[PDB]
Amino acid sequence: LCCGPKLAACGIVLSAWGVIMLIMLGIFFNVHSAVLIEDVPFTEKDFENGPQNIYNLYEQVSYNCFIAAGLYLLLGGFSFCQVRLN
Amino acid sequence: EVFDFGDTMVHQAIHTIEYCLGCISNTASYLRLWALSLAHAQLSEVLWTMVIHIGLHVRSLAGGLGLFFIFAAFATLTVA
Amino acid sequence: TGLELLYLGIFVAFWACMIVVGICYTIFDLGFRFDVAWFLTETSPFMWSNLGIGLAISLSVVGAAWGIYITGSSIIGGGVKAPRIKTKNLVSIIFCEAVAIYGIIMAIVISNMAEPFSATDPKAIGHRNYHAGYSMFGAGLTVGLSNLFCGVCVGIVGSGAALADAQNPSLFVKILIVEIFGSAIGLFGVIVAILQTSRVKMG
Amino acid sequence: SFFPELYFNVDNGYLEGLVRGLKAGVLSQADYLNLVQCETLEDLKLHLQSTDYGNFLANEASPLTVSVIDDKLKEKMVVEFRHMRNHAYEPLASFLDFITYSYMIDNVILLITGTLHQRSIAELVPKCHPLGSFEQMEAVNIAQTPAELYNAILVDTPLAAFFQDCISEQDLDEMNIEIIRNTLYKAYLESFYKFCTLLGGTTADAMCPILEFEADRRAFIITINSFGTELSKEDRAKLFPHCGRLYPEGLAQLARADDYEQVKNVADYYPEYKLLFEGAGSNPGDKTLEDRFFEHEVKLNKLAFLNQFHFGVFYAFVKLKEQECRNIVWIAECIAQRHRAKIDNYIPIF
Amino acid sequence: GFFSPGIWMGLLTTLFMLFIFTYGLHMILSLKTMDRFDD
Amino acid sequence: NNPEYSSFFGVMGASSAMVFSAMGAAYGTAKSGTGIAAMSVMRPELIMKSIIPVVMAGIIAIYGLVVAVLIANSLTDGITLYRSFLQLGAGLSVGLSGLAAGFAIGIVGDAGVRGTAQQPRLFVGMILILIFAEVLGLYGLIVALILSTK
Amino acid sequence: NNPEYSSFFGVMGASSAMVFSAMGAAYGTAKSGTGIAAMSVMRPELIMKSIIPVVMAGIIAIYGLVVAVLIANSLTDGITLYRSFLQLGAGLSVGLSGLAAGFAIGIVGDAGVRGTAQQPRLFVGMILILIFAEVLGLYGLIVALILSTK
Amino acid sequence: NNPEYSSFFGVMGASSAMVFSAMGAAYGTAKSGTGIAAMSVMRPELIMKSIIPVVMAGIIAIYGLVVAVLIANSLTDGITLYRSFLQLGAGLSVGLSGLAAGFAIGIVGDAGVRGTAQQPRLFVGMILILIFAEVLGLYGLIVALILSTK
Amino acid sequence: NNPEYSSFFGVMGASSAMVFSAMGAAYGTAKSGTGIAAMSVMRPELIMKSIIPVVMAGIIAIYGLVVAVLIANSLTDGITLYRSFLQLGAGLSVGLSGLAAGFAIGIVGDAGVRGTAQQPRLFVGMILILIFAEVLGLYGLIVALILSTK
Amino acid sequence: NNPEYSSFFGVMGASSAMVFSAMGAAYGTAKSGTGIAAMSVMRPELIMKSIIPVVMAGIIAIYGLVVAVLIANSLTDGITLYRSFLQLGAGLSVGLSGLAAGFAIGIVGDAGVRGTAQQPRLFVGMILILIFAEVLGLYGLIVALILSTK
Amino acid sequence: NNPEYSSFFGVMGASSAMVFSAMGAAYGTAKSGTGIAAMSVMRPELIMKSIIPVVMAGIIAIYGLVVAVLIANSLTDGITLYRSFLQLGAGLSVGLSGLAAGFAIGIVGDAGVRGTAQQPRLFVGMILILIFAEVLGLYGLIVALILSTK
Amino acid sequence: NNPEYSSFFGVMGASSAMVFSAMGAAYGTAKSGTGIAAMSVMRPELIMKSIIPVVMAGIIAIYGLVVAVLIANSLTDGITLYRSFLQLGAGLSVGLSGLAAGFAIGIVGDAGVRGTAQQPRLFVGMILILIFAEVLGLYGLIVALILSTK
Amino acid sequence: LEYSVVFNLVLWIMTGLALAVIITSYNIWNMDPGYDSIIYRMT
Amino acid sequence: VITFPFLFAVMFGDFGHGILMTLFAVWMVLRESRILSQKNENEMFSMVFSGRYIILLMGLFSIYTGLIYNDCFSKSLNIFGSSWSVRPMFTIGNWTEETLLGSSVLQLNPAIPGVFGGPYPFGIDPIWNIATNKLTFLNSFKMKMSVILGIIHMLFGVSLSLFNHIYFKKPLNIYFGFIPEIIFMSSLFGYLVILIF
Repeated sequence: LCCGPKLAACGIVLSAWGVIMLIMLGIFFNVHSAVLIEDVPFTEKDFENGPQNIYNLYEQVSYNCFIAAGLYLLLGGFSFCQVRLN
Repeated sequence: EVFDFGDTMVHQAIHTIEYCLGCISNTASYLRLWALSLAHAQLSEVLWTMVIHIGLHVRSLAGGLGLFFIFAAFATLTVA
Repeated sequence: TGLELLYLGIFVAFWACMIVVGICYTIFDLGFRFDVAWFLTETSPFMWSNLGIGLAISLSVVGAAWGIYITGSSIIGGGVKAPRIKTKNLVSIIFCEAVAIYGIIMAIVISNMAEPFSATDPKAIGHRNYHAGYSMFGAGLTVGLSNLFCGVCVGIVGSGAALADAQNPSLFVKILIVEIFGSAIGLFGVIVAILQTSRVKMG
Repeated sequence: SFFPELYFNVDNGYLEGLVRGLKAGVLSQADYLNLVQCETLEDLKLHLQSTDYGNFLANEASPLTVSVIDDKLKEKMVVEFRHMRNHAYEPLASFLDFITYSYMIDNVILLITGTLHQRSIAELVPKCHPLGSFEQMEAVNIAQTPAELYNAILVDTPLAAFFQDCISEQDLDEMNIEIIRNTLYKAYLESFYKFCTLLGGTTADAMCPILEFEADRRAFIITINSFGTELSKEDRAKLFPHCGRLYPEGLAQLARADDYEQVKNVADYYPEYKLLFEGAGSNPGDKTLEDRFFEHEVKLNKLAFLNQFHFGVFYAFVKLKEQECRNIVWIAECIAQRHRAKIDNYIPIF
Repeated sequence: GFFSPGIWMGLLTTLFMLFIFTYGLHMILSLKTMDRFDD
Repeated sequence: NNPEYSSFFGVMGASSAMVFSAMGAAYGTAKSGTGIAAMSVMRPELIMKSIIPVVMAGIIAIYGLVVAVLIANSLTDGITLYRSFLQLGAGLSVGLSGLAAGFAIGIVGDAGVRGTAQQPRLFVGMILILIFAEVLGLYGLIVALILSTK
Repeated sequence: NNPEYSSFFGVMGASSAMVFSAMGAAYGTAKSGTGIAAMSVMRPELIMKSIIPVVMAGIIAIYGLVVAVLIANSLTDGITLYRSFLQLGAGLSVGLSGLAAGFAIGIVGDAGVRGTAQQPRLFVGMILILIFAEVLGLYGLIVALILSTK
Repeated sequence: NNPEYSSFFGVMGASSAMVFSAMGAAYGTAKSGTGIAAMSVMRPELIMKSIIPVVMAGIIAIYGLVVAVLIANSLTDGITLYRSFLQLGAGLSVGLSGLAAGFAIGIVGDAGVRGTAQQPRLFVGMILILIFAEVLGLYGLIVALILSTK
Repeated sequence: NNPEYSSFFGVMGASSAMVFSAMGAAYGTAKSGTGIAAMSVMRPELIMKSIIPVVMAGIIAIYGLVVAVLIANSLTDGITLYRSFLQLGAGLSVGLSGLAAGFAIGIVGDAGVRGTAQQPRLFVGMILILIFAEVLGLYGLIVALILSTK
Repeated sequence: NNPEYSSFFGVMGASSAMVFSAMGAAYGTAKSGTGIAAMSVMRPELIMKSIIPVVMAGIIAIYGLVVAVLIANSLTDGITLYRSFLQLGAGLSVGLSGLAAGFAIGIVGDAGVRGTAQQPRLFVGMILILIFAEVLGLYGLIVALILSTK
Repeated sequence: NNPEYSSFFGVMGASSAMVFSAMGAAYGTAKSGTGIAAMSVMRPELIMKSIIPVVMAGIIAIYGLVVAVLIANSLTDGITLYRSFLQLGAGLSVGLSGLAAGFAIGIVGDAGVRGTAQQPRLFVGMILILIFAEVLGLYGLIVALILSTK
Repeated sequence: NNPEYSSFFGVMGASSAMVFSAMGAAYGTAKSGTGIAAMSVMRPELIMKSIIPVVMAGIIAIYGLVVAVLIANSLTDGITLYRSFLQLGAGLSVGLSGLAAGFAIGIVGDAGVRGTAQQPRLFVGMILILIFAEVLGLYGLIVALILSTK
Repeated sequence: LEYSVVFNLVLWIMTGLALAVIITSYNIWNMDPGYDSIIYRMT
Repeated sequence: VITFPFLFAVMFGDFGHGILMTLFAVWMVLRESRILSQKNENEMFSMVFSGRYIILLMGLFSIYTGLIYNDCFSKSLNIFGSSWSVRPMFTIGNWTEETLLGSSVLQLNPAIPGVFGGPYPFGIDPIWNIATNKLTFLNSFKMKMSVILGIIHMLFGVSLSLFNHIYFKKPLNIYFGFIPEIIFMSSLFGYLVILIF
């Protein structure tokens, strides 16, 4: 696979930014910080028993962030491969 | 050089009006800072909720791929 | 600009009256007097249905005729020095007339929706019946204006087509694509009208 | 936009088609090249007779002459424009009348020159260009009185409005007649621009560029010409028409100008003209500024037809066919006098 | 009330007649006649 | 039983049916006759052939007349509001349709007559186009009759 | 039983039947007269034969008069709303139909007369176009009369 | 006893009657005067003959005055709404019809006078067309008189 | 008893009687004055006679004042609604009639003086025409007086 | 149950969507079409490239149709007044948005086609401008979808 | 106890926010587009540096969408009158602000891109003026979100 | 206690303050921008200093914004109608006063830059007049703040 | 009781009357004074 | 050199976007030699490169201001902990599960002593970024801040004229300009400054 060097450079920069930002988001989501609450796919029933459930959904979103950061890692490697290929 | 009472007095009148009105207007203008800063915050927040809230607010692990795509979109839209 | 200045003046006066009367009613607390519900309810459904049908046919015919003459002027003028035009570019005319065809189809279809009531009280007339009225009015309005706009569009593009053909025989068969897309809009209007009337019943 | 498409054809629909049908009949580059190969004026007739111009020239005596060809071409254009004007409705009729006004002003210049010099006015009409014919008998049997002519023009000729910029018949002897001609042309061109704008919409969008180039080319050519003349700078400025794109300070710099270099210095600010002055070497053996200006003008009238619903198509047709008449006349010159080397100097159309 | 059911229906009817009438009268008033004739 | 004002809408239907059709016809004849005169001054021999557009304007007027009189026949005292609005619908349907058809016939007629004046080959084209306008008036008439006879 | 304000719509039938037919006839005579004046300066011997269009405009006026007078004769005090509306309908049908007809008469007469000055043979064609417009006013009368008597 | 507000429509009939008639007459006099002035600079001999259209407009004025006087005299503080509406009808019928006649008289007077200076033969036709213009106002007066007396 | 807001129509009658007469006189004065200036520049000697049209416009102003003052002197608190509407009718009748007369006088004055500069003998026809124009305002006054004093 | 009159606004929502979308699409199509026709004679090699703007106008039409169908299916005789208002909101949002988009597409297509006729390199920029113009209607479609589904 | 009709105002806020911002963006794209098309014939290299105004009109459109979608999300079936009026205020604020800002963007872009065509130095002045214009839409957005969120 | 519709006028004030002043600022921006783009061609060195009019116009928008947000934070669910009226007054004051100001700035700057292209000295007078223009917006702010605070 | 009918009659009759008056005044106000044979001598 | 980055940061204040701007600034600055050598015709890109240093300072100050706003892509950073608190309302106040069920958005109040332990040590408290009332606080704060900053900036400006007039030896300028001018400033808007503090 091949593409123009400028597009490949855009790819690498985009991938790096994605990795960093989503690492930050996953870190804070796994910390369960309140700041990100509204992004949690919480359900009304959960606010009865205790906060452990919302912790686990926080972690679900955190894992999901880490996964997307992984896809960005693969994309970054891919785009770097193309950049050096050109 | 030569002095004209009328021209000099109107010159100072122009400067006085300029100064006072300019100060009032500049004080109002510096509220531009608040206006555009609140604009920055508002645009950032609404774009956050309109784009990456979509990906962050899903239950299953597939939201990892969802977040990949939606974050690509979010990155481009934010830079733009 | 006499008559247009008149229309502008009457329009401004009407909307000034609307605005001022609205402010005055709100300030005086007459929202109970100004209840749109009474207007919409006591205006008989027949009036809605029948204005609907009349517009459904008539606006469609207006579009058809408007586009018809818009393109016919050009077809004739170009044909003056290009006699080949008369048979060929007539497809503009036919596509203009298809709009009025749609007009009839939907007009008569809606006409099959009408039936009497033998009721005067709004409660007796009923939701089904009032819905029938408004729905017929809306479907007629929709088809009528979609046809009107399709007609004016097709007429204009057909005029352009005939004039272009006057200078080169070969171009017409290709420009007609724009005409087809123009007719597509009227067809969309027809579809929307069909859906709107699909679940309507007076009685 | 003024949505002209909705109502333009209601009255102008037929004449729109007719003017385009005529446009299609103007000679092409292929017809020009065909004509360039002609061996004689008789051969020119034979070749042209296969074109849309057809048998028109065959009616006249065996010894064809340039003057004959010019007369016949002009006359055919006269007949056709008369037809258009006869079938035009009021607005378009006014537009066509504005077209005619230019020739009318030229004819008035001829008439004034004749009367001030005391020559029979009726004998001047035959040479007057028919497009600007004076139907109004008020403009006839003046008895060669300059005051009578001036009052007649003011009373019964549309040119009264532009003449209002002048104040009396003594103005006709106070100044060289070319000043008067260009004054009237300035007023006419300005009024015409205002009329097209008042019509607005697509007609404006199509016609105003033509008019601004008319005004700007007038400014440029006037300035270049003035230098070898006694024409004062104030007269030059007063004669510039204001509808041109040069109007803000460009006309001022032209007024201040004294050299071809300086008119070029002004041109440098207006690229679309700048290219014309660059290509106008104006030295012997290559294109002059006038030739390039005609080329740009024909470009503009050509492009006018890229728009459908407007009156500007009629002005474009008139000027294109006039340039075509001059082109065919020029070709007849080259054939008759055997200067085949230069014939390519005509301007191609469509 | 400033209106009644019948009056409102009548005004709607007359207004949609007047729309058509003003359109027609505008076009008919825009009719014109030529000032000249051919040879 | 029925409201006393019910007849007004039927009357309006009849009046509209007459009037809008009449106006369309008037515009058509005026435009057409103008074109006829313009062609005439140069071509006296085409008057009888050329009159046709005015005839089609007469046709649209006749369409208005038939629909209008049909409504007048149904204007009965005990007219139910239902029938009254049916007649109003018939009125508008024929009326606006005819007004548009008159515009079309008139403009097409002027253009066609002028064209024929220069190009005899166009006459058949004139007629062929004009029929497609007049069929619009036929369409309005048809729907109006269906409504009135509901 | 006979709402008090019923007389209004019959009165308006009368007023319209007069005024709108009058306006139509007025425009007809006006435009035709400008045409007659223009033609006169060239072709005096046509003057008397040229006035027909103004006559037909006057016939538009007489149509207005017939309908309005019948309407007035029918205006009784205790008129029913039914008949009052029929009476208005007759009024409008004649009046606006005549307005359109008079417009047509005016334009066509102007065009026809000035053409005739240039080309005599146009006369018969002009008369025919005038007739085909005048029948519009005739239909206005017929519908108005039917509505009024019914 | 009758509704007090009835008086309004009678007074409105009077006002409309005089006002529209007066406006038509004013237009007729004004344009005829412009024609007369333009004519005189050439042919001062035609002044007395050319004044006639202005008189013809004054006739419309007189018609308005007549109906208005009748209306005003007939008004009463206990006028029935029927009669008041009827008076309004008379006023409209004469006044607006006279306005139409006023436009006709004025336009034809202007054009005809201008032509007459160029061609005296036009004068007779100009009279005939003037008369045809006025009979419109006469019809208006007739309808208004019938209404005002019924 | 009569409702309190009844005197509205009387006061409007007086105000309009002044105001519309004023508008008409103003317009007439205006056009007449423009014409007077234009003529005077070339023929200064004719000014003293040429001013007359402005005087005749002042006559319209006088009519307005007279009727307005009469209505004002007639106004009362317990005024019957019928009398009030009579006063409104009178006010409109003088006012808009004077508007028509001022229109006529203005156009005639403009055109007539402009011609008179070139042909003095037009003066007779001019004066006659202005008489014919002023009698319109006179008729307005007669109707107004009848209505108000009734 | 919900009020009887409620469904009116939903009906209007569907109608507005389709009708205003049709207005937009018609204008865009017609403007681009006149541009295309004028260009064709000059640079016939560019017709199938220059079509695209008509496709963009059709895209606006599709945007309208989708919303219209959605409202039609969502509509019933017993909707809550709230949902009826929301349906009207969706309809207007897509419709007027499509109208604005349509004016954009028409003007940009005409100007760009005219330009490319003279200079091919404009083509891609024209496509970009067209995309940004249709994007306007796309926003309306998004908001309409949200309103309807809520 | 929330009136059902109250929710209409929130729907209208959303609509307005979309539609008026859309019209502003459409005009802004339109005028800048015609300017770009005119410029591109002579100076094609400026296409990408000249499309910026179209992007800014797009920003006006996105502002409209943001406000409209937020209003839609805030809407509810029993929305209070106070909050609904707040949403209407937000809608009007943003929508008309976008209309004005788009008008400015369009006119500025047209005039400017044309200016750059003859004088490339102007580009900086363009971009400054264009952003100053877009700032008006920013203010509309500010106010709109404040009201929509209160 | 207080009428529930009170908040409508409060939100209307909040909107008006921004929207009308924004329209004024938009017009000023547009006119000044066209003037800048024109003047740039001949004197490209003056563009930055000559932008001062657009810089000044944006200030009207600032004023609109400040009054808007002040009305906003003053708003609440239960305001009395008196307060709502004050809010409406403040909004209208600043908005429409800013509109007048914006017309002033637009015209003055447009003329001033073009003049300065021919005469650099004008710049100072341009600034003076521009200040005299902005003060209109400023006074609107003063009155709006006083009202909204009361 | 008949307030609706009386009010509408008054309103619309007066609207028609006012429009007729305004249009007649407009037409006369713009009446062409028609001294075209004189205008250019005067100006 | 400082205040332009300063005020641009007051406007663009955001930790994360400041990171992005600083990243772009450095990406340019380190490669400036390569760009200077391999310059290109892209006018916009070249002008931004010319402005790289300005962009660098602009990004740094946006970082600082975004932290002060407690804003990182509109979100807070949480490091120092909330000054506001919730439980002391239950304890000293009167909230109950019933309230949490029946009032969707409830409230919070500083009056009771247990809630607030003093202002957040650096920037705005993170709670606002999630609080719906965010605007009421942020608009007043930012409005009135922009006020203080702008007026102090303008006073700085007035002061800057004295060093001109001194060197140019314009005693009249000093006496009847600066002094009166600066008094008018400080008295009117500097006094508003005093009140806002």
